[PDB]
Amino acid sequence: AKHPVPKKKTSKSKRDMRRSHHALTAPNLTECPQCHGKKLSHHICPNCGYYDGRQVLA
Amino acid sequence: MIMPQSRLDVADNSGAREIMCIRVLNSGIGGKGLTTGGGGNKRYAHVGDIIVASVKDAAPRGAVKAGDVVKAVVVRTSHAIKRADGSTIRFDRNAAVIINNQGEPRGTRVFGPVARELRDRRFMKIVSLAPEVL
Amino acid sequence: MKGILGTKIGMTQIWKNDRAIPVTVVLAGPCPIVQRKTAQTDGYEAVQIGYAPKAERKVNKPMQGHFAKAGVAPTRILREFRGFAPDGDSVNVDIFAEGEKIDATGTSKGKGTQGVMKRWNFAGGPASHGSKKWHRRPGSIGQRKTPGRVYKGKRMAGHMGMERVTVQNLEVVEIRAGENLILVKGAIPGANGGLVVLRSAAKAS
Amino acid sequence: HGKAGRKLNRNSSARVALARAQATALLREGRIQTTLTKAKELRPFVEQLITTAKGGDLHSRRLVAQDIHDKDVVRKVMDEVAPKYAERPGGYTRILRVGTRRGDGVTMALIEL
Amino acid sequence: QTHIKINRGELLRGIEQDHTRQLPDFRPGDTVRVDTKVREGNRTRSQAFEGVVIAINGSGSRKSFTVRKISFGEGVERVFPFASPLVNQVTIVERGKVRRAKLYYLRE
RNA sequence: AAGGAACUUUGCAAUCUCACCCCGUAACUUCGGAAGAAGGGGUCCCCACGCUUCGCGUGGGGCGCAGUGAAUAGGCCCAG
RNA sequence: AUUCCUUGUCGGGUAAGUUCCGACCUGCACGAAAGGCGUAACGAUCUGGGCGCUGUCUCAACGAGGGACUCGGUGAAAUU
RNA sequence: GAUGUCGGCUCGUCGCAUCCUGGGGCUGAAGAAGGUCCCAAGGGUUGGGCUGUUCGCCCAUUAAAGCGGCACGCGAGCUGGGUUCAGAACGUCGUGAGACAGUUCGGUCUCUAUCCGCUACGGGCGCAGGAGAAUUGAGGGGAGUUGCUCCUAGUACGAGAGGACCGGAGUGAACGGACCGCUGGUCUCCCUGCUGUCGUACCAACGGCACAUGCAGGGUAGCUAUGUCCGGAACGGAUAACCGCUGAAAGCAUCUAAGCGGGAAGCCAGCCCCAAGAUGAGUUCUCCCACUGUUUAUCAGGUAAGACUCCCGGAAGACCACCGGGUUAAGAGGCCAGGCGUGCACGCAUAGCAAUGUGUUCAGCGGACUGGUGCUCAUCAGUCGAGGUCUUGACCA
Ligand SMILES: [Mg+2]
Ligand SMILES: [Mg+2]
Ligand SMILES: [Mg+2]
Ligand SMILES: [Mg+2]
Ligand SMILES: [Mg+2]
Ligand SMILES: [Mg+2]
Ligand SMILES: [Mg+2]
Ligand SMILES: [Mg+2]
Ligand SMILES: [Mg+2]
Ligand SMILES: [Mg+2]
Repeated sequence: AKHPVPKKKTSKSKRDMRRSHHALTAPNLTECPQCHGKKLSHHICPNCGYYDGRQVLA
Repeated sequence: MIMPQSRLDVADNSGAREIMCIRVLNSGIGGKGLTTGGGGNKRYAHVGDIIVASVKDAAPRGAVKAGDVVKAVVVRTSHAIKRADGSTIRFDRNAAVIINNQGEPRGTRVFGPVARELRDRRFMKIVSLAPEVL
Repeated sequence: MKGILGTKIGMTQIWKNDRAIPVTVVLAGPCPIVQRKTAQTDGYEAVQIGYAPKAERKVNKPMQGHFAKAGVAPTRILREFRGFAPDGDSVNVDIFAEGEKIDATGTSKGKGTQGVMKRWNFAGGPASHGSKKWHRRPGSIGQRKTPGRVYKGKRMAGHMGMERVTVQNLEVVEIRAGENLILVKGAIPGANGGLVVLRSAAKAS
Repeated sequence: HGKAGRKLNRNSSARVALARAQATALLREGRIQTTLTKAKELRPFVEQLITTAKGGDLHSRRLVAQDIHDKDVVRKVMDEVAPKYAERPGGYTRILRVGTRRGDGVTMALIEL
Repeated sequence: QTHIKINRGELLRGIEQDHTRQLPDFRPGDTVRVDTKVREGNRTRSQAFEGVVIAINGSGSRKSFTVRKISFGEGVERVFPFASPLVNQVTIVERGKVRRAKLYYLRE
């Protein structure tokens, strides 16, 4: 049938013992020099569409 | 390289046209006759190595015959021998020379060039019937 | 004892008399002496030597200082050698000498995660007369209820390579001082451009 | 190891189809948006292509005809865009990354002439 | 690993031209390598393999050439290091007309 | 690469053969067959010449490692 | 394919054969329509052998694609 | 309410009542070759033919070609030949349905590892300031095989035939590590050649599809073996068997009770590798420094030295990690030069009825290789990160 299978239910604790590594790091947002919303380092500022000049369209 | 089940051509009028390998001895020509094995393994016969063999084809009329079990010395491997200058040799087919417990060609002469390797191997007489020693 | 640092540059052909010879070209670049250690200072006897040069605009304020304590010039690579000495700096000139046997050590090329056929040789199996274990896969890990577990060390797939390797008694063919170049017979481990440490033979006949 | 030097995700005939395909777009629109990576793979291929176009003679043209199956496009690269890059050491095409995407969460990008 | 500034490329040349030799041109078509077989006892022989070149693999110290031939009934291929000290001198014998750097097909 | 059934319960599996012309083809047989037995050759292009035309034959020329030039596409035999 | 003692004995073939072929016969417990013995041709039939080729093997190796890995979307199971 | 069975394949590891190597006593041990008993498990212990075999017989070798154990080691590892399903057959037993000491051909062996165990790789915290880098080695692993030939020496020995110890030299086998210069293998679009078809109007030139490279030929880097290079050691310490000096108890004899020495492939050390989570958390060199916050926000908050984040990459890699660069820039790409591979391009010209040949052309094309070069992008900028307990003692003016 299902050859391997687990021998006992896992501790609500043990469950967690592992999950001690699923915490998302959050973006390191930076502030634009030009529209000042927060941009994502090394990409075009979503809001004003800049990267020294205006690349993407507004 | 040569190994058991590996049919060679006979480069001598020994009478045996084609021989299948049976075992790769660790070619012992030296001292009195042929010295004895240098290990019970060694898997490949290289020009100048001695093998044991079972004659699978002899011509009608000749010392050696079909089904005979003989000793031969590998003179032409289609593998590649590599000399100290750094050159390389390789013949279209593998051929040996049926011989005796003194390492002397059972035949009255060799056929086809033979590995100069046989010379350092001290297999002098063989060399001596060799039409060439590339 | 005696020893030096260098970079593996490549292999090539060279004849000596009439014997073609594969050689590996090491650049035992010159080596600064940045720190002497005595049992009376560091518990033991050794020497700190250096190697690839490094731009000062890339040197930690701390490292700078260490390096200053012996006006040398940020190297980027340091390594100690035991029972060694000399004054000034370490160069192969008068160190190694054509003929000597040496132990070029370096870091093996890195083969990532490798199965057992390729890392311990194993043999896997049948590739035709029935399977799912075709070629690689180790067979059985052990035995039964007894030693109901596997042994501390059974050979299995791991990260192969990326190791420290030493190779012994390699002939020092040609030495071209003042190019801190040195051809060594045979091959040394580690990819071209890697660090390599040539030393007197650790154990020579 | 795997110490080679290229990129796929599809087969042999495909990576080709792509490069050529995007190659065309970019050359036809001076800037297309695509997956960050699909860009990077494209960058050089299109650049090499321009350096070919950058020779004028029928030859250099017909070489380009092998990666541009759209006459109009080829003519552009050949007589309009190649001639212009005349004075620069080849090396023009920049990538600009944008936001991450919703559908797949894949970070999209800009590749412009 | 050690990131010294260096042209690994040349360091090698400089330790390779001291072991590199030029020879006649040839490309295929017959050749005759008159090489010395110094290995018989102390006596220094002199052999002359000759015939169809079938490949010019490599460069520098490593450059070499392969020549096929049929000696006394059985085909033979020799391989020579342009700087193999075992070679006195090579010579064209008669330029051939083929159309591909190899010839392997000639083994038949 | 070299070797070539050494695998192994067993050449299982996977190669090889693989179309169409032509030459050729055994024991044994209820004469039908065994037979596509086995084996060997050919096979593209151009030109001239004749043929029953699609096509084909003869001769000469040509190109490549190779011409059912890529897909479809028998491995054969001995004995029980 | 009916043999136990049994790999019977001799011969064949193989370098070497508990199998296969042929004889012998001492048929544990063959035998004439529960058919006897033989037989060309037929067999995805079962057995032994040979030629050919081969990654079956000596030994593996490189390459490819699909998974396996990683991020975003959805998100089971047997077991306990 | 299930501990899967014979054999094999794979992977091992252990005992010794040791098969071979190593040390020895005795020999009916001349030498050479043996027998035998004791010490000794470091390492090693071939490939085939027949059989489902284990066994065993045989071919050909070998230093040897050991015996057992581990659920007759190992099927959540594979096979599935053997045997304890259903089909069929023969012999035999049964009047039968059926049966068997038997023999014969056939016959589905279940993707998804929780826990322990194992191999690899990270995260956290700790190691009493915060950091950069260099180490000691507590301890632990790997390795630990052997032939043949030469010299000594044709000596010792032996009537002779034959023919050494010891010591010293070479050179193989198998095994393992590293490596890619070589010889080769691959190189899935680097170059070329070829067919059919569809397309780019047509001709000419090209593209697609004929695998998931249409096929063929070749092939850099890389990776790789049947290719290279190196290794198993020396010396040493303590020992086994064994052998000995001095030597009483037995005014003698005695390797022994005092004492002492020699002595094995084995033990420990030495060789290569790991190693301070050796929480008993070690050592060294260098750097940053002692800030701020009213018994209302009691501690965190700026920050230093330093590092991360991110981007561009890598001979590093599943992920992480590790290394390099990130404009004070040569990091990667491109671009230029060169290298190497393919093997002569498109076009035009000329020759030919044509097919094609020849010339311009050692052309043309161009992954991964060597350098160069500021053309592209490594913008901007955010986050984190010390002010160092106490006790005794020693030193300072
Ligand atoms: Mg295998
Ligand atoms: Mg080659
Ligand atoms: Mg019969
Ligand atoms: Mg003894
Ligand atoms: Mg089990
Ligand atoms: Mg190569
Ligand atoms: Mg190909
Ligand atoms: Mg002692
Ligand atoms: Mg990555
Ligand atoms: Mg950095």
